[PDB]
Amino acid sequence: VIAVKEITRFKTRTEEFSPYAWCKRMLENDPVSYHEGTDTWNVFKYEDVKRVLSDYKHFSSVRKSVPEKIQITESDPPDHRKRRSLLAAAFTPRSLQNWEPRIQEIADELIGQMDGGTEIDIVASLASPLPIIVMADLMGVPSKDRLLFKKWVDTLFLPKLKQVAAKEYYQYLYPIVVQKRLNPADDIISDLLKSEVDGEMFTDDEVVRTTMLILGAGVETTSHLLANSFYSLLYDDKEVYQELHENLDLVPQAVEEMLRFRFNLIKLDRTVKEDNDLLGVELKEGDSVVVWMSAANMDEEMFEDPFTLNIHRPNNKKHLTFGNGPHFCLGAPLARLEAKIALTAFLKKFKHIEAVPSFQLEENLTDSATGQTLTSLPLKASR
Ligand code: HEM
Repeated sequence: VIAVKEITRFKTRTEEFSPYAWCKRMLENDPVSYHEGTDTWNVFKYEDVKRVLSDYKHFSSVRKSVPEKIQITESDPPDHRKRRSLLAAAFTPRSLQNWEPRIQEIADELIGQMDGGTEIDIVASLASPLPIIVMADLMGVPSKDRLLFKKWVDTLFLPKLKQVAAKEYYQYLYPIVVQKRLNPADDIISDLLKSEVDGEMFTDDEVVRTTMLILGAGVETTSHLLANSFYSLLYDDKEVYQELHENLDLVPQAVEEMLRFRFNLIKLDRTVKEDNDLLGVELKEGDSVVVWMSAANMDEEMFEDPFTLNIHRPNNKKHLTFGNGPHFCLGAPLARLEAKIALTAFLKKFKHIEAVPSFQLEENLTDSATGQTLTSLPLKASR
């Protein structure tokens, strides 16, 4: 995969975490931008990004070791639609409905273990554990084996140790999969075993591997959102916290704004499949495209005062952090839900938060698939 850093040439981790300067420059000076080093055409404007992602005919997701029945992301029509549906049966609204109380409890539990005398590391205490545990419980891992699950997860999805983890994971999970085919429950594994689209169904092996792709998709990213939300409430605009506390009805909207403004730096790759000029330039088959959804989320043509955090900007929900078109994130309702709940619960308990002057950002960022991610975020909370 094309690495962010090669295109960006950022001196600091902090700048990759808060790239507002660069995004403005690219949006205004070089919106459709060839990068020789990576031989990559780089797309920044909302309208263009939106249209590249929607126009799969011309911008294919087929890449330039995984049973293609479960290769959803790296597939075009007509295959993609069927591969998506087999999974989507495990993420119905009903299931989100059902999952809320379970997710509620997991959150309460974790907020419980935070007091507010000592400094809290939100990352270790909430950002990382919540989605992992939620997946664990939502899939069908029993409560006691959670720590073992985290262990395989951290190893596999937080950047030979993995070889081991995979196998333990696989042989831990395969039995359970086999068990649940026989004795269904209300969970993802069970949902996925009953999934049938145009006759096709999942093999047990495919269900197991599907759970790995799910975790692959939805732990790093949700966790990044969470850590980042908190970073924002500490550093970006300190009034927001107090605003949210007094009116919890606003937390969803604030989540969209963290998705818009604070999920840096996310991109996607496509490959040109049929020659075209949709970006006002002729691209040819095999040309690689990279769309910078973080930048598009800061395009003034779409969002007013885009370089300011504003949770009341009425169109924040139109951000492209979850992509756009056929591949639009299947787990967005879940990620949104987890964050709503995680944030509400914490707001409901603590009244104020505060930064810690020792803590330096540079020292607590590492490379992730979505540009710099927080290793720890220490704060102090009251109540
Ligand atoms: C903040 C959290 C998340 C973000 C920012 C995020 C972002 C994205 C993005 C940008 C894509 C599009 C990839 C592409 O167009 O090639 C995507 C696809 C996907 N996401 Fe997520 N995602 C998140 C959470 C989740 C979760 C929690 C799950 C599952 C539990 C999930 C499952 C998927 C799947 C299955 C796809 C493939 C969709 C397809 O190709 O049909 N995501 N996500």
